[PDB]
Amino acid sequence: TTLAGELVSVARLLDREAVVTRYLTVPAEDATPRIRLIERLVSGKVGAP
Amino acid sequence: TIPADDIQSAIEEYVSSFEEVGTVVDAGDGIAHVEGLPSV
Repeated sequence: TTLAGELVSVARLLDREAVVTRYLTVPAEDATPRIRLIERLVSGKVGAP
Repeated sequence: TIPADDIQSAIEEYVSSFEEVGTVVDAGDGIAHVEGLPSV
């Protein structure tokens, strides 16, 4: 239930501003910069799973 | 919700965090489109 809550929160986030999703939906077989953005955008606010 | 204005911090973090190779997307009539190659 906390997973679902946090996921819909992330969904509302990625919906409210499309400019971040643009840098988040670029195609590249190694997205470790996008993974970094993940590790440095919500890591201090969300759970582990 | 959304913590404010750290979003641009993470955006530039992504930009700066990234031998460059692009990939063809479209090709027709002697004109191609290439995704990637941020430093051309």
